[PDB]
This record gives sequence, structure tokens and C-alpha cells, in this order.
Amino acid sequence: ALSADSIFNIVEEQTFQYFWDGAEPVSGMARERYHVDGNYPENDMNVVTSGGSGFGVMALLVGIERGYISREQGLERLMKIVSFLEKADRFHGAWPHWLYGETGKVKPFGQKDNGGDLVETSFMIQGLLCVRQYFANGNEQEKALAARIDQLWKAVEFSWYRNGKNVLYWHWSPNYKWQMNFPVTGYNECLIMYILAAASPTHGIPAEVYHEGWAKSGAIKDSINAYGHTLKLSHNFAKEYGGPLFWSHYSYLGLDPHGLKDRYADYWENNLNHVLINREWCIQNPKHYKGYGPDSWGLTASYSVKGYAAHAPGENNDLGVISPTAALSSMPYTPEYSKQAMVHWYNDMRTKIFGKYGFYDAFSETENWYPQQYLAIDQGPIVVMMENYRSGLLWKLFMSCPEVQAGLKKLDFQSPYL
Ligand SMILES: OC[C@H]1O[C@@H](O[C@H]2[C@H](O[C@@H]3[C@@H](O)[C@H](O)[C@@H](CO)O[C@H]3O)O[C@H](CO)[C@@H](O)[C@@H]2O)[C@H](O)[C@@H](O)[C@@H]1O
Ligand SMILES: OC[C@H]1O[C@@H](O)[C@H](O)[C@@H](O)[C@@H]1O
Ligand SMILES: [K+]
Repeated sequence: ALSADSIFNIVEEQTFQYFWDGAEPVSGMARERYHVDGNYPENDMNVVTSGGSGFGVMALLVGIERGYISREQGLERLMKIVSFLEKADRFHGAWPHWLYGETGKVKPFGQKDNGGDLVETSFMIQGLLCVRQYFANGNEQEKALAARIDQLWKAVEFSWYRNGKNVLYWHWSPNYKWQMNFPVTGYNECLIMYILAAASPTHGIPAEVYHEGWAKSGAIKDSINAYGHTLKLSHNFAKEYGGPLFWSHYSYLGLDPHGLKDRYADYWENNLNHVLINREWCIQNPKHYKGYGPDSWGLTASYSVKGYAAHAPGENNDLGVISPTAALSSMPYTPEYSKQAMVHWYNDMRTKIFGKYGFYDAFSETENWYPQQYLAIDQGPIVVMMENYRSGLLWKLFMSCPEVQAGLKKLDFQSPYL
């Protein structure tokens, strides 16, 4: 029976290994998935994911900082990644969701999603900007990396994805054009795309794209009340309890939500309340699933008993599946509650739910379902948020970008970093 502190470092280190020992070997990029038993129904073990690899380059910086790898080891790996990303398919400067690791060519995420994915590109840029800042004051080779990252950053054509409108579209294809037809309106996980779009010095957006598009001219404001907690953001399709918990993770890995506010919300309090509602649902456990309680909580999108599902509170959304990234990546918001789950899982369940790349993606005690499987997009925010809770690493780096601060000012945000 180990201490939280011992467990914390074991979990952080092993989770980081998804992105190191687990990386696709040619590219260095994060695999979409890793299945311990070697069985890949889609034969896609070496398909890498642009968004999750953004998480992973952050994780590499955690690795250098915690001594998991040397500074030099980290640098050479990031160099390899950036080389790959310089030759990979880009679609008005945005990477696709999926790439073949060995070649850097697109794998369509469904037939018509065969071009750019601006949302996944934004998670890659959040992470690559942290790397730019980390190296900006090092040696000749570190600065040339920082510059090549700056170049990739500046070539993302955020404005292209407006398609002439006051909003950003998620996708664009060479041949299918705008047929995916997903204009990105809030609230969902995608805030960082609009912030980066405003920040871009070469291909930015005017403020109306954010206010009329993301914010729906104010219709993003809501009042979702559960367990005595209020969300003031209109969580898309989740007006009872808020969405899957990762919405309070992905856009907040670099962007620091502490003290972040604008006319639509106080992001700290809304992110926190999102977590506390999620946890409370698991404590009340209305569907009477096995294992739900204060030592085992957190619903988010992940592998599921019948495949993959966007788990969340509500009788229609909670499938008896707990996914560790929900509670663990919530460490900066709810450290003691996130540690409570982490400790129970490690001390009492590790032989079922803990593996070489940290805790597995999802489990159901109701169904005795304990797949030895992992997803980049679930492991990455665990490593990153655990380190943010510890030291602020990625927040410090990201928030230091002059362009991030300008973009936040342009969109009428408040934050101490400004
Ligand atoms: O396939 C498009 C895009 O979907 C992203 O999911 C969004 C989800 O989008 C769903 C869409 O996928 C679904 O087919 C239709 C009808 O069922 O409705 C939309 O809501 O919406 C939520 C709420 O805004 C987002 O959190 C979620 O991420 C995938 O993430 C993305 O990878 C994919 O390209
Ligand atoms: O990217 C995360 C997951 O999204 C799901 O919709 C897809 O079916 C999976 O291939 C993928 O692992
Ligand atoms: K197979």
C-alpha cells in the first residue's frame, strides 16, 4: 500500500512512456492507440494522431524536466518529430487527424475527412509552442528547432477555415471541400483553436469570428445547475450535467485557466464545476453501477464496452465505464479527489488497470471489463495535467508566448499573464 506521493510519480513516469517507449518508431509521433496484446482490429498500430501528438510533445518536455529522459534525448526526439511534421501532409497548413507514421501521408478519419483537421492542428500547435518556448534560449541547435516550430506555427492558415464566415470550420478537404460541414460553435473542447487563431500573426482572425462564431453572439451563456454547482457555459448537447470531462482538459493544457475570464465565463470556476458535477454524479451513482464512488469516479470519452463512447453524466450517457483520464487529468482542479481515485486504483486494482504505459483507457467493474488498451488522447492530458498541478510547466511555457497574450487581449480576455 503506497503513498499518494509514490503513486503519483509511478503514474506520471509510466504514462509518459506512452509517448517515449510507445511512440511510433519512424516518426516519434504518438500512436492513436496501443494495445498491449498486439491485436489491432484496424491494423493501425503505426497510425499517428496529430492532436494526441501535441499532447505527447508536451509530455516530452515533462520528461526532460522530471529526468525521465535527458535534455539531449528529448531534443533529438523532438527534432525527429518536427522533421516529420515538416514533410507531412498539410492542408492550408493544418495537419490531418491521422498520418501514416512511416511516410507522413494522410489516413482519412472516415472517407470525407481526408484533409485538414484544424482542431487536432490546434492541439499540435498548443504543444509545439511550449517546445518553442522551452528551447528559445538554448544552444544553436535548440534555437534552430525553436525556429522551425515557429515556422510550422506561422504556416497554419486559421483564416482559411473560416470559409468566408464569422466562425471556424473543423475540416477542409482538397477534393471534398467543405462537405464535412462542421462549423465549431461552443461550448465544447475546442476553445484553444479560437485563441490560437486570434494569436496567429500571419493568418489570424478578427474578433467577430470568436464572438459571433464560437460564442454564438452570447448564446454560449447558459446556467446548467447540478448538485448545487452552476456551469455558465452552454455545453453542447449536455445541458443537464455538462459534457464528457475532457472538455475541461484539452484546451487548458497550455492555456492556463487559473484567473482566465472573459465576458462569457470564468474558466477556472466553470472547469472546476464541470469536474465536481462529474464526480458527484459518480458518487450518487444513479444507475447503481459497481465500483462507483469517491474512490472511483470520472466519466469521459474513451473505449467502451461496445466499442467507443462519449461517456458523461446522465442516464443516457453513463455506461458503467470509468476512464482514468477524467479524474487524473483533473488533478489541477481537484487534486485531492483525483488522488483519492488514483490511490484506490493503484493499491487495490493495479493488476487489472495498470500497465506499462500507465493506467489503461477504461474499465467497467459492472461488466468485469478491463481492456489492456491505451489511447494517446487519454494518456497525454494525464501526464500534462499532473505536471501542471506539480510545477506549472506547460502553462508557464504556453502563456509566455507573446502571440498567445496578444490573441487573448484581442478577444477581450482577462488573465494575470496579460
Ligand atoms: O466527425 C466530425 C468530428 O466529430 C468530432 O466530434 C465532436 C462531436 O461531433 C458530433 C459529430 O461527430 C456527430 O457525427 C454528429 C451527429 O452525431 O454530431 C456532432 O455533435 O460533437 C461534440 C459536441 O460539439 C464534440 O465534443 C466532439 O469532439 C470528433 O472529435 C472529430 O474528431 C471529428 O472529426
Ligand atoms: O481518436 C479517438 C477515437 O475516436 C473514435 O471515434 C474512433 O472510432 C477511434 O478510431 C479513435 O481511437
Ligand atoms: K488485425
